[PDB]
Amino acid sequence: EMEILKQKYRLKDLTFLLEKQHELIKLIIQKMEIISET
Amino acid sequence: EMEILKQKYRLKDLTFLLEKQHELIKLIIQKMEIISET
Amino acid sequence: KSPLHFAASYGRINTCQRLLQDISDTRLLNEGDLHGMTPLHLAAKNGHDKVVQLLLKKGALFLSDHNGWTALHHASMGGYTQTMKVILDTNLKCTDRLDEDGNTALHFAAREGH
Repeated sequence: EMEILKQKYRLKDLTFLLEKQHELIKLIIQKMEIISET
Repeated sequence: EMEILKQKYRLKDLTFLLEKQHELIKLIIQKMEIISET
Repeated sequence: KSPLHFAASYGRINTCQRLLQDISDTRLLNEGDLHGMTPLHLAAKNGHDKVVQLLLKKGALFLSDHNGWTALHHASMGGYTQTMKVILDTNLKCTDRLDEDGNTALHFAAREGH
């Protein structure tokens, strides 16, 4: 029981990190030089 | 049993978010200025 | 040559249309990589439906690379059904092909879990 609870808090930080990282990739595509493949 | 089912739905949203994010990184590399390292 | 193998592998369509304005010479379309991979192979491996449709519209001729794979053997390993429809709706010959290890396009679409 203490092992799956430890894995739930590790996965909850994994969802928080990927959601922070998903906002950066949405911001790279938002502010970017697009000339040749326009 | 209710703990692993709760972890399965958290992981199922983790696969959906990473697959959405994998399409953006494939789209950054698709529309990008590449001059110096061509 | 190598600009076309990069621009087709990573879906850059506008770089591909510039490089294929020399369509009187069809050497660079069906050219090979070090693993014998066509630009049609690379565009279907990463799952780019627009690049595989432009290359088929200019005669990519459905070659085979080393290990005997095709564009359909690459599009299946990856589960990209959109480039799979572009290959299948062109001709019905590629869906019955085999590699050197006897696998069809069906065997790669089932092994990876698509």
